[PDB]
Amino acid sequence: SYQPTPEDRFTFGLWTVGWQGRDPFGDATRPALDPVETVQRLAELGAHGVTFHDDDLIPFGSSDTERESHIKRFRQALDATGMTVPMATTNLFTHPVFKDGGFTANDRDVRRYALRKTIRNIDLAVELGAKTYVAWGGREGAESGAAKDVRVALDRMKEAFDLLGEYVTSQGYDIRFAIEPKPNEPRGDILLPTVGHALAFIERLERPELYGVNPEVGHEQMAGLNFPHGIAQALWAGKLFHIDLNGQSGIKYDQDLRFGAGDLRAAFWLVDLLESAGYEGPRHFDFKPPRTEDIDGVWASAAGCMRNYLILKERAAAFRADPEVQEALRASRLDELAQPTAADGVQELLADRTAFEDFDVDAAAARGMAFERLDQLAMDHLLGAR
Amino acid sequence: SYQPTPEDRFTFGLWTVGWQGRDPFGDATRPALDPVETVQRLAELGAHGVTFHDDDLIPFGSSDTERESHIKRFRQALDATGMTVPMATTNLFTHPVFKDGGFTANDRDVRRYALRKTIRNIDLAVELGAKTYVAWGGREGAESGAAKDVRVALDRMKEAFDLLGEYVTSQGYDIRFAIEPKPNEPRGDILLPTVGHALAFIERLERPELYGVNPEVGHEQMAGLNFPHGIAQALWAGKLFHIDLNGQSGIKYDQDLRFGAGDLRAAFWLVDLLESAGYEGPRHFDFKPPRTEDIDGVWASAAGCMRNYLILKERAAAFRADPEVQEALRASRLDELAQPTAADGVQELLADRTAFEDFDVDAAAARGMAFERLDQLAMDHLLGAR
Amino acid sequence: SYQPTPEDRFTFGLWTVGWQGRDPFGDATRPALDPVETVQRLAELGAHGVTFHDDDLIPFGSSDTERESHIKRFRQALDATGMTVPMATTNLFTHPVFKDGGFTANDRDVRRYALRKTIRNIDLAVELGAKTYVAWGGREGAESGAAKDVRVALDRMKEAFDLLGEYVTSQGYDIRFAIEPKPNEPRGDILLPTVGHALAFIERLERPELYGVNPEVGHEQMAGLNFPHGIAQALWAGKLFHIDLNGQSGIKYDQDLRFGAGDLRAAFWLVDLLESAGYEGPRHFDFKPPRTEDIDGVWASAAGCMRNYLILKERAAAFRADPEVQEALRASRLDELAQPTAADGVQELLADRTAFEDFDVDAAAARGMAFERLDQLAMDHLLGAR
Amino acid sequence: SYQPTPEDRFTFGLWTVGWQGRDPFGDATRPALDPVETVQRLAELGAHGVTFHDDDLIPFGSSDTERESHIKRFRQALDATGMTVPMATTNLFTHPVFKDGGFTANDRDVRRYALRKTIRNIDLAVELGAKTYVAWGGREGAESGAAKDVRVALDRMKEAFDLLGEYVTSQGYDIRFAIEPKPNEPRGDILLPTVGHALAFIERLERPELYGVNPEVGHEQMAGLNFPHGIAQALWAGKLFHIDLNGQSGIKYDQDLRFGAGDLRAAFWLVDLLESAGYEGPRHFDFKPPRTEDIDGVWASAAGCMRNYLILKERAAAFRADPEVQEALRASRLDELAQPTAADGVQELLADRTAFEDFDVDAAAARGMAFERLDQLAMDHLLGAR
Ligand SMILES: OC[C@H]1O[C@H](O)[C@H](O)[C@@H](O)[C@@H]1O
Ligand SMILES: OC[C@H]1O[C@H](O)[C@H](O)[C@@H](O)[C@@H]1O
Ligand SMILES: OC[C@H]1O[C@H](O)[C@H](O)[C@@H](O)[C@@H]1O
Ligand SMILES: OC[C@H]1O[C@H](O)[C@H](O)[C@@H](O)[C@@H]1O
Ligand SMILES: [Mn+2]
Ligand SMILES: [Mn+2]
Ligand SMILES: [Mn+2]
Ligand SMILES: [Mn+2]
Ligand SMILES: [Mn+2]
Ligand SMILES: [Mn+2]
Ligand SMILES: [Mn+2]
Ligand SMILES: [Mn+2]
Ligand code: NA
Ligand code: NA
Ligand code: NA
Ligand code: NA
Ligand code: NA
Ligand code: NA
Ligand code: NA
Ligand code: NA
Repeated sequence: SYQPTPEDRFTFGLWTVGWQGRDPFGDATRPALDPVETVQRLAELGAHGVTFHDDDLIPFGSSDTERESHIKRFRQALDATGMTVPMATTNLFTHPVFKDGGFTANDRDVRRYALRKTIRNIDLAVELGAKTYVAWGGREGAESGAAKDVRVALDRMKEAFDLLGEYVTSQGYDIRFAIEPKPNEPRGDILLPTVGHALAFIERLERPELYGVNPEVGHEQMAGLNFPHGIAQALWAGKLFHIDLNGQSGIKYDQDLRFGAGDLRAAFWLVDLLESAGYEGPRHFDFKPPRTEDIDGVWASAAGCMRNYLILKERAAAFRADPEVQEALRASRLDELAQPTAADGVQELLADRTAFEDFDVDAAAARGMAFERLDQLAMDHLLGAR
Repeated sequence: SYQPTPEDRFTFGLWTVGWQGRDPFGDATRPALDPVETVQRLAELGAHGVTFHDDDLIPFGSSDTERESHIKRFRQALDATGMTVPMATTNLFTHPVFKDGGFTANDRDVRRYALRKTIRNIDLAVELGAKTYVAWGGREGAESGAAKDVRVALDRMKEAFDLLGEYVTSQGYDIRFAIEPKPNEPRGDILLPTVGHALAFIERLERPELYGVNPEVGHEQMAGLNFPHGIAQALWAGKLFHIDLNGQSGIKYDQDLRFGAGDLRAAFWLVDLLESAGYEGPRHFDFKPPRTEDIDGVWASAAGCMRNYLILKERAAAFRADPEVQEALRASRLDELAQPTAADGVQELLADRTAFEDFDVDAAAARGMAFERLDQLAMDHLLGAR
Repeated sequence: SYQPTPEDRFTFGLWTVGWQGRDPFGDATRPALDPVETVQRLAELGAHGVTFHDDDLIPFGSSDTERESHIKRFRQALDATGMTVPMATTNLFTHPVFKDGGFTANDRDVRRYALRKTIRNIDLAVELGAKTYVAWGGREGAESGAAKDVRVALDRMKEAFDLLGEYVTSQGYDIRFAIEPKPNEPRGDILLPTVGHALAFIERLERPELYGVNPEVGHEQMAGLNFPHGIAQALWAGKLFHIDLNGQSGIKYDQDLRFGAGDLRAAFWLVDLLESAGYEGPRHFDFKPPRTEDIDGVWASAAGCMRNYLILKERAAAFRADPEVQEALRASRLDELAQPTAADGVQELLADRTAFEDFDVDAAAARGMAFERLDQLAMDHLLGAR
Repeated sequence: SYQPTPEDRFTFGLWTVGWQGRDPFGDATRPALDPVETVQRLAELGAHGVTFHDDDLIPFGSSDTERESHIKRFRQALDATGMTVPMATTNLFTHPVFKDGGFTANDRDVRRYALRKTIRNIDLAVELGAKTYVAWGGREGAESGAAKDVRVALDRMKEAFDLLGEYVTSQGYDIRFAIEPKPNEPRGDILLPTVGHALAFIERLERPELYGVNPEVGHEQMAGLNFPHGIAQALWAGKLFHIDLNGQSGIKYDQDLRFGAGDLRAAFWLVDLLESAGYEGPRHFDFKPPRTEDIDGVWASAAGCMRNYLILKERAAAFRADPEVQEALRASRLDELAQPTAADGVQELLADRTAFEDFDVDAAAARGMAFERLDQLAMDHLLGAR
């Protein structure tokens, strides 16, 4: 039961299971993992593919010979296992040069370097099959108010993304960009801190159709937001190009717990939404096996991400298929929410005395929404106690 | 010193100083205020104008004769004092009929009522001179996951705002809408929870030019976000149609403290930004005098909102005018942030070896940003210890 | 399955199911409930008892004749159903007189009134059978820094609790006090904001044995704290005299969702802890049926509180009984945590070279904790997918 | 103006200005600092002393010869500058051996090692003059619910602290312990997460008089708590043995901004409280110069910590000395808060009809607290606009 296979589209970053366990107050607890080992182990667990930052695959500062070698061993592992690479990204955050940003660094020469580093890796991503290229502007932001003029920084961010869009267009590449929001950490405040801010920004790019979001469960939860709601807004906009699945225990540092951990009911509602919307993209885990774990715990935690998705998928499907739930949804007027409010138009609404002058507000007010009964059916289904 | 006059554009909602002090665990501590008294007292304190919900000005359920009477006394007070009404809004949250929303109520008849209630008050707002009409969807959202299908709710929200835009267009009215985000309270999660989400949503309306945001200091801070940053993004988008100024002590219930209270340095950076951007709109306070206060404390707290703005304006101006600060800004490369990254374009960037192959990442990395010295000049200016 | 009976010790405040739905932005959505109706309906659902504030049972300002009448009808309902009253409390928060506090009001005459109001209700509580008397100092605190000298306020709080302890001692009453922490709301910050602060304060009372805590799930979660951990510390101290069970969706206003809602895995770990510790007190729900609900939804939500406890109890028991979990606990050294570190004492520890000079830190470091496998067994048990 | 000198008691950890800038997503941005250089630079800035973890002063794993060398160079620098060492602590968090804790590690051999490591450094601390020995249990806690039995962990924590108290007592050392709370990070939840929880725990130690708290501004703010209030409770308990001063911008990762940054008004109220209470201990900064900074920015940020304390001290003194503020305090009944509520005792209170039967609740309720006027005087003083 609940055994993943490649059909389930589960993917993992090299940096997830490969995290050595260094944290702000601690040294590594595990050795570096060879990307080849990660591809093989994830394939054996039932994954569909892996993702990478440039610098996870090729050590920063590698010579061209070393680069080619690292790429060849990785491609051979992919080819041997049938593992795919649906997404890639750039590391614009680890090296000290990026201490004030990549695309929005105050130093212009750093901004140009950030773009060149990104473009090099776009070319590699395309060759390996990535259809989405993620940008996580983790260093874009500030600890203090005058350090960053945010309007001007947004000009530089737009310029950078427009330059990347011109590049991909000129090369004829079939790849799209996905902006991954995060509200803070490692900057005191990060630019484009939520799904909303990223969606809004995209609409001022030159070629908005080339850009979407890569929301992460834990990141929206670091702002105390409802992740399923934000995903719904991204889906409504047509912009859910990729997703990062994990867990987070509230408003704190970015934990990157395995999926299912943290806010379990939000994980349930997320899976319910992805499945009923027909999301077709990768089910990507951006998680960290806690540094308490040895390598065997790394693979257990990775397996748990997939298992939890599959359990939740089963429970959500059972919830929506239950005739008692379909009745409760009617009792709560979820069907009526889908009716247009005023397809008859403004003049007909204005002339309709049943909408105002003769509307019995007290009788309407007295009608309960029946949401608690509906939610307890949902609880029962999640818990297998339906 | 720091004496407000109407030239300063300070405005207040009737419901601010008029708050009787009822909270989730407490009865009223002050009597209801007559709108006429509020207009006169605010005028004497140096305010420029007032704002209202329909139901603050005219008691809900008033007959047409009573309505006209309430409106006439208010207009006479405005006319006598020279107080203006730059903004108005609808109460789509107090009456029990709105328990599941106005525009996104699951019951269709409630959605239609919400629109009619809004349209009636738009007509009044225009007559009184409001150029901005605020929508705060405080009841739009959910406590539980299946209660609200958010994609469908967003369809209903869009339909409602598009209907209002068709109405104002057909009447030829010179008024614009401003959506006021809030992340939660009184719903467990509110739709369009931040400035970003509201900006994003606007871009999918039929007539996006008619809609902007009315961000509130405390509301973005209820998500732990940086209010000056969010205002910067709204300004960058051309969408800061109005603002609500107040204070908030962290991630908790909506406090609506007087402006300056709560996060004082964020208040400083906000004023710095509004003044350097040339924001021309009302400086509107959406605050609650704490229920500890009697009527004399109400007016003290209102006066304090204005005084704090004026003090912060002076300090921010002194900061930006100080030659030592202008040097520190250069030292921190704020000037260089404004240079285009690659106006030379993609081919020139790709051919520029100084951007990649020959870029000395370590020398760049070693250069300090000097942000702490800059921020301590800012601190010194705020504290008057420059 | 999961049918509550009085043996399960479930109790509810009159103010829970009796909440009329007034919130900071909304009028009542339900009529007032007669306490007699609440006793009868809860008894039919399988509850064991009810709790009350003075002013829930007897309207504030009732004459002595009216008081006696309200008490008699309630006692007759209790007597008819076999419902108990294990806890009572005072309302020191609704009336405007308490706007700056009860026991720590700056006005001395208010502090004295608060004590008299409390003592009157202690006498009633004892007659009705309450063994715990809760104090929730919801108005004790401040919105601003100089309004409340906290050291002096703590002196007044101690004086009040010591006076109450002298009263109960002199009357020979068998009742204990339980302080209910909350971090904020309705005050900007509330004194004794967490379980820890309340436990600490108790140790400086004259008769500390008479005082414990009444922690509430949602209140500790309003500080982002781990409720099971705080309960563990209260149990460790011998101070878990009562508990309030509910749900909360993060760091925000006090939601008082039904138990099980909000942080579901924290609800699981809480039940696991209460059951393995042998907590014998009431399983009391301090919740609000959302104001979306009519009366039928009130009773559904109340029933859901009890059902969720019972489901979680079953899952937690199954988890701890599973041989695979008992093995995983050993693999993770939970057994070894219970061994004394150094029962051999300080001189033997200092002379033990295996504790320092000859301790192989790297071999110890390399041993994984196996916590992820353990936690995934816990997840599987919660979800019924063991 | 605002020039620190040793008389001001300012101290800094070696790890503060010595932070190399590694964060969870970034490599070091600055070179390691020699402790000798730190002592000399801080002395030149006007500091009084420095603090250390064992492993900041002596590299982990140093041979006895290397240890003695590191200690000698440091003592020579101290001796040359007149810099003191008022506090020391153990690093029980960086090495991978401590991945599940020191004193509460599930592995018993790790717990014993943690104690030996601590005892070795106590002996050094005493020699160097430390009068306070801090314990920060940053690894004590869990990411998952079954990983740590908190009651049993508290038994192990108590055992460890009792063993340390027996050791210091047997050696005759004049040193006290201070527990530094933090709610989370690097563990998902940390044991003893707040000042309150630590104060409570101390009262169950064998020799409670030997233990107090070392609260940190940012740590209490990571739980959204009021730091001045928590300090007031620690002072009220007689347990403020040391303090860590810094800044924090809300509920997020531990930022360790320079003091004054983050919540500026809380910094003001903190200084007001420390000065009026007569706190005599070190004014210790536990801060991180942001990794954006080079070495010159390190010393600017360190200097800014001290400058901000001194500015705030001046403003707080001016506030309390202002006759207008002393009148406002009376208007707000801060004087009356200091009067005993019922020194006349319980029988006299019960017989006093002015406390209940004849108390005019409405007249009392109608009296405003005048807190807003008081707080605006405080604002004016902070801003130098009095
Ligand atoms: O962009 C891919 C990844 O970059 C970094 O690893 C971020 O920490 C992570 O959240 C993001 O998903
Ligand atoms: O929309 C105007 C106002 O409506 C309500 O009063 C909200 O509480 C407030 O935040 C909003 O600004
Ligand atoms: O003290 C009993 C109750 O008083 C109030 O109703 C509080 O809101 C609640 O949290 C508390 O449990
Ligand atoms: O215990 C002294 C220090 O140990 C670590 O450096 C912690 O991060 C810090 O908060 C604490 O004060
Ligand atoms: Mn993350
Ligand atoms: Mn991610
Ligand atoms: Mn507000
Ligand atoms: Mn507002
Ligand atoms: Mn509550
Ligand atoms: Mn409660
Ligand atoms: Mn810290
Ligand atoms: Mn610290
Ligand atoms: Na590689
Ligand atoms: Na573009
Ligand atoms: Na009126
Ligand atoms: Na439109
Ligand atoms: Na009654
Ligand atoms: Na006592
Ligand atoms: Na050294
Ligand atoms: Na002891």
